[PDB]
Amino acid sequence: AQRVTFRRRNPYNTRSNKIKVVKTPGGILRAQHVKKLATRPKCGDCGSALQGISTLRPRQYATVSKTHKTVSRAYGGSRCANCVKERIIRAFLIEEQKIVKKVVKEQTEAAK
Amino acid sequence: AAQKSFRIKQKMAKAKKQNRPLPQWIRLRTNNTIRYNAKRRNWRRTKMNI
Amino acid sequence: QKIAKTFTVDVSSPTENGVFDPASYAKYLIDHIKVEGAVGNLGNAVTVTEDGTVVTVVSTAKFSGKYLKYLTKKYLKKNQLRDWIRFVSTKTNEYRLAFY
Amino acid sequence: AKRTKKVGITGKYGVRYGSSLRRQVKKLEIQQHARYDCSFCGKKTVKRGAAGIWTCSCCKKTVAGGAYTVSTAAAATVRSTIRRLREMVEA
Amino acid sequence: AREITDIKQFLELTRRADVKTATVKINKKLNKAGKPFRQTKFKVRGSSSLYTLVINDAGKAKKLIQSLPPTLKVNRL
RNA sequence: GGAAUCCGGUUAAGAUUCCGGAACCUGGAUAUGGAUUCUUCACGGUAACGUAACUGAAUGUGGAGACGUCGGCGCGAGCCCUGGGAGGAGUUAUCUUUUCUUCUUAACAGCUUAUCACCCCGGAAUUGGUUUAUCCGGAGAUGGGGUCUUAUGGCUGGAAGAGGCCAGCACCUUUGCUGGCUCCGGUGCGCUUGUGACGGCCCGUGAAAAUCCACAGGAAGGAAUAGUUUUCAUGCCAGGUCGUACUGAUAACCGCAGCAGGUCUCCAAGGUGAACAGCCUCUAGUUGAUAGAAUAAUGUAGAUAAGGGAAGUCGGCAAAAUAGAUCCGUAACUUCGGGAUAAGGAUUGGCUCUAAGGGUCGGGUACGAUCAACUUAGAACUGGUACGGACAAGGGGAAUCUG
Repeated sequence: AQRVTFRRRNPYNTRSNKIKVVKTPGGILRAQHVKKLATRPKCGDCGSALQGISTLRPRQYATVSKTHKTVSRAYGGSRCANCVKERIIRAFLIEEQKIVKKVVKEQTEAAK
Repeated sequence: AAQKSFRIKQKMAKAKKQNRPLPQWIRLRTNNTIRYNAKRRNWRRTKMNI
Repeated sequence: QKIAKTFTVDVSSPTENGVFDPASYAKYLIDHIKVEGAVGNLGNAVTVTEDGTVVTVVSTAKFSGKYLKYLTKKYLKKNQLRDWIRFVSTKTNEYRLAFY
Repeated sequence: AKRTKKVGITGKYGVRYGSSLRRQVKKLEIQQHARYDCSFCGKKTVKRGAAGIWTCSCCKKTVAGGAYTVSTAAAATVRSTIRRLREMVEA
Repeated sequence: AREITDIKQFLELTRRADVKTATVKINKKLNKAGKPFRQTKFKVRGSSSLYTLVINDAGKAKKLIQSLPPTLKVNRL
């Protein structure tokens, strides 16, 4: 039943002014200000959160090493291993169809 | 106010020093007609209007 | 699970000053300790001995140091020995009676 | 059980608004809150999100359409007009 | 604010030329059911972090304070 | 919107600002170690992906910043409630293993930890899984095995040396000194709050930018008698300016004032009770408002009245009556949704019992031990027929005009 105060001069319950009540080693309650939560990075194609990437507030991605923000693949922390997978299927089959589309016109110019 | 600019804190700093009576040696001077501080301010009698 | 507890009382200091006797105090614990909520059901599971100057309960039933202090503060209120005799723990489960 | 006789979804409006006005709302609020068949994956997952926007749950394709139904009666015959007019070009 | 678990990695820490000081903190604890035992904490203060080595075997504690460098300003308790 | 700080102590008045300890960020130089390299710019995993690192300019793409409201559910934090134990204080005519209280752990860091999501094996109708809420599965379910996000929690470091509660000695003193103990649980439609997966709603779909990162690209620089790397570890330096006291209102603001007015917000204990209602208490804070003596009339505020019951009055104005919950019973009319708490009745305390509603554990390929809830129904007894015993708390109906 130990009531608590804000610690900064913003007295309003805004998004930037969240409070978690914690017990100190002095045996009293004191509020501590909690930052706003990090979202996960999302895939550039499907929009789903892509795994293996740490979820930090955006300037905290400059303090962590490369292996927290990537996976080991082409399009690592940008696309999501299933949009990458369909990208290789789609790149292969259309460019193979373009090889068909070249020579299928080379019979029409040979027989007109 | 309780979180101010320096241009507001400068004007209270001056008006704090003007919150005093006459120096009492003034009244002993030759041909001195100043009897009392006629520009004395108090915080609950006249607001500064900044 | 079965393990015995020992709660020792130091009644030395008032018996060398005449206000107090330990024999009736040792008697008072016997006919007032409640084992399963009933006085008189002690039956060797809780024993009260009296070394002349050191009262000692050896307990296997539920018997706390809070209850030894409560039964002692109840005893000194009956015999008007409060405002002279306090009940003080000097260690864990080793207690002491203060004069003055 | 059968909870209301004829008001259906529009029983949320209660006794207000005039019965013929709550009948025209009931014609369209059934249509805009119903699930429609996806053209692409063949599943019944297409729900409206906003007026004229119809998103499918799985395969996630969002198709533009009518404000309360997916395909309006006007735009269906349009699609078959332009279907007819295009095959007069390739023929 | 960081525990060191390798005792030989703790010994290379003391000669890292910023560690001017250390301390040896003794805590009276019990060995998980009964009797008390002596745990000791070897805290060296680096230039940006404090490293802690907890030693439960009080014999192995004795062979470690002699293994400290003679220049370290060891603060017992 | 946003780089990054916490605990403990200190003042006559300051503190996330001082002091002690312990961190993090930004900018900057930089040295050593680790890593890479004779296959020059790392390897492992089928894969999701892993990690102490593991070059990458122009330009391009993408993500974060970056987002509504309501409802119920799950989880966490703090608080409340409670058990044993270790201290202290109160009560003690009689009773009470009793009443109250201390039992605490910050930022930061290492390991571990999850709903969702994804991967591999397999290939499902006798359809299966599954939510409080019915959605998912050959576009690959159930199942077996895994990968990740680290909100969150656990352990360890920070850290017991601090803070707390006690005891024993000291003394015109600055004021001391020395001991202990600071422990293990339990519960939940609890309260506040954060959060997650969802669901409802919209002709309403609920900001922007700074800033940060990644990817693509491969310009370019690159070792073998020796280089490459500073998104890995440790090391070194600095971080300016301005505000920081106090009130925040029945006395610090605005109302000519020390004016019953007005003035944005955070925290939020116990009981009764559905309740952040009323009524009473704990912590904290006040005990301020010209007083003394009498108790005329008339006031103002609060009440009560025999018999009658609106006869008063422009008019039931004012007051009274009703009222919570449970069970029964509900009309005309209706736009079929309502009307409707219609109207109208009955019950209600205390005590002692009965019955029903649950959790977890061991069955080779029928049950039993145990633990923990307040909800509902019924029975006996009992009393100056009382029981929503204070508080709180609908008067109702038949119509007309009108929107």
